[PDB]
Amino acid sequence: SDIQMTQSPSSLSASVGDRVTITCRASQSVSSAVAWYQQKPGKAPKLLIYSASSLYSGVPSRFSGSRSGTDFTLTISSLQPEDFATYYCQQSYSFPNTFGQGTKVEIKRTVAAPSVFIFPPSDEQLKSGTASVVCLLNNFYPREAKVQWKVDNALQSGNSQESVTEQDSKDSTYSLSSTLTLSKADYEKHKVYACEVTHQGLSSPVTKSFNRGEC
Amino acid sequence: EVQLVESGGGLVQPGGSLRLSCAASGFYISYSSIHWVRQAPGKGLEWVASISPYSGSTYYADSVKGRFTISADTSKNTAYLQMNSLRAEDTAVYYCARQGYRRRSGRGFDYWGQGTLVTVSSASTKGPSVFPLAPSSKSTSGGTAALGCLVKDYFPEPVTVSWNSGALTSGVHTFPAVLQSSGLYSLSSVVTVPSSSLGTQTYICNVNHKPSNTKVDKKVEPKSC
RNA sequence: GGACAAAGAUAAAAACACAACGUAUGGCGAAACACGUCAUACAGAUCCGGUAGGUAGUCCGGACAUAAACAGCGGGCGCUGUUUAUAAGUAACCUUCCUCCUUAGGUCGUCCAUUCUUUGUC
Ligand SMILES: COc1ccc2c(c[n+](C)c3c4cc5c(cc4ccc23)OCO5)c1OC
Ligand SMILES: [K+]
Ligand SMILES: [Mg+2]
Ligand SMILES: [Os+3]
Ligand SMILES: [Os+3]
Repeated sequence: SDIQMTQSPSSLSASVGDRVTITCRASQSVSSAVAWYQQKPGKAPKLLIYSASSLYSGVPSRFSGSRSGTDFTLTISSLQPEDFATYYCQQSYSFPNTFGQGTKVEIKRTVAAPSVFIFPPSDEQLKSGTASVVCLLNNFYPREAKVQWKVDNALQSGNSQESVTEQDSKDSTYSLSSTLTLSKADYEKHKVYACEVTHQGLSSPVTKSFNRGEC
Repeated sequence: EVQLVESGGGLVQPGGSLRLSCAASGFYISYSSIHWVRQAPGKGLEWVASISPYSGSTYYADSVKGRFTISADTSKNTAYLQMNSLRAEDTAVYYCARQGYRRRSGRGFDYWGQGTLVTVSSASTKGPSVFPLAPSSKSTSGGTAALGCLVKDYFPEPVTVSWNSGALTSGVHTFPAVLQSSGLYSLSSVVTVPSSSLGTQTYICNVNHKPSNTKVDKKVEPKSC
């Protein structure tokens, strides 16, 4: 039976100077053969801790690792701006080696309401034979948000793809784009299209809609 | 001083073979264990394979057993991963990592490569179509408006998007590409501008897809009435 | 004084040699496994009987224990049964008797048996 490493939390929000703890639980004994790594976007992971307590050469002393039974924790005594990344734990006690699902440490910020825009299909695209309608949720925090598509007040499922930006360097905010793909004919057979958004900063679920073939 | 450079990645059809290389510098691979770890786009690390020192012992993960082979060539100081019968789930960035010295680093991986991308897909190279996400005609008179470009049906990654030939960089969000069911990529780039400027100021998005030799400049303008 | 005899107490007592190749755990070697090396442990010197007077870690027989192979049953694993092994070696040497396995086979031997006491009869 392969060893499982269960890492919590998957995502954590904190501020500079915070004391942060990330845990990994092993399905079986892995003795002390556990390591912690840091990965920043677009870059290779870097070793932080080996043998589950030892600080790897050149890593700052604000990182520590502890073992309690089969539970291992990585602790940052005081967060610094360079310390916001994804962190991974790995067991190397028995092959096959297993890695934790990861924990992303992100900047904590004031709740910001999303600004919602709706873009109707372009005429060039309708000449191509497909229709895409894009909802934009702009400059909101936190990342958790829900986008729902209504066609003539009919909820659509399985036709929507979402994309989220990383946290902004200045706003410490997120942005999300939702694209709904319909055929030109299916688009031509309905009139009202609405993007309903729910967010923590929204005191009510905002809806931004347009009516087909209208200014 | 110590370095690992992966190479040999690229685009391969499903059921096809690829052979990755991990060239080492600043150390001899014979005195270390060498590991391959992959990361699918938008997902976590996955251990793939390991080769031990002085025996050649090879250990693999279930996802790759029988279809992947890890080898080492000490005279060229290079590790190798041979992939056969590749499938879509194998698309990932592949790192090779050195396991550290047991006295110094336990079993942690102390040096990694930059990675190399492996894309398993039957898609052919295609330049994007670029459509105007025109600003809302109902935009507020003195409020912020949003306008954008949709870059659609292009393979493979990446594309680059600038606005007004890079003069307009503030308030622009270029979203990560999402692979759609077609196997072609799609993304959108949007910018928020003051609504007073929509008739006075012209907004162009410049989309580049080097793999297909595609340069397009699309002007986004409010539509009639 | 002595002789023959039985019954006691006491003492003695077998040559030569006795093997970690290997396995396990741990440390180290640029070292998760393999490999090399080192450390430690592991080789039925168990129990009972017999060997014709006595003396057995090694003889002979049985029991137990441990290991391996094989057969069978049940739902790689477990249980049951049987067989074999547990040094080399009672080999080799010295040595008696017997047999046409005689250029052999079996078989007697190889060590100790001291000191003192009681009784019966001459
Ligand atoms: C009644 O008790 C007996 C009976 C016979 C023996 C004995 C002891 N040992 C040493 C031997 C013995 C020793 C040997 C040999 C032959 C031997 C033949 C017999 C015995 O040749 C090699 O060495 C013993 O003492 C317990
Ligand atoms: K439907
Ligand atoms: Mg014997
Ligand atoms: Os398993
Ligand atoms: Os419909």
